[PDB]
Amino acid sequence: VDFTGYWKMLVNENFEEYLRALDVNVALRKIANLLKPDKEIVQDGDHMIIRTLSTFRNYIMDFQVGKEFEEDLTGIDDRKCMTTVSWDGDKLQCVQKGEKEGRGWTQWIEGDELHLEMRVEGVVCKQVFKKVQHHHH
Ligand SMILES: COCC1CCN(Cc2nc(C(c3ccccc3)c3ccccc3)no2)CC1
Repeated sequence: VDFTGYWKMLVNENFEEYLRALDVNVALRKIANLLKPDKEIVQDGDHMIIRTLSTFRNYIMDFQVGKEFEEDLTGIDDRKCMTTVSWDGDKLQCVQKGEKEGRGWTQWIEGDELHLEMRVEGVVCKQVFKKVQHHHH
């Protein structure tokens, strides 16, 4: 599997409850739920860069698959986690060890769709991105 490309959000399902479960305050939940970030991904051997890009902010994950790293979620839910991203067959599985139980995500591809399930405390948010070709800085 190769996740490299540029991807545009098509749906974002149950995002509000996900953020509610991270204890994000009601006003930021409103701001956050309006954002439709693109995903720019470069898979370079086991080195993955995943840029979640929006006007409100860019969130950059830059990691080595299988190697735990310290993830600074300040500005999201104001936490830090020790995160590990691992291959689970054709799926990318992330566990974010920290204050919240069961926090992570799973990413996979179906045709020209990038699929992203985000999880915390038994709450699930599902996003789907379509692969696009128009790139502007
Ligand atoms: C492979 O992608 C992994 C994903 C898993 C989820 N995190 C955290 C997350 N931030 C957000 C949004 C967000 C949530 C809360 C506060 C501010 C922003 C967001 C939107 C646009 C750019 C950056 C962030 N929504 O979710 C981002 C990377």
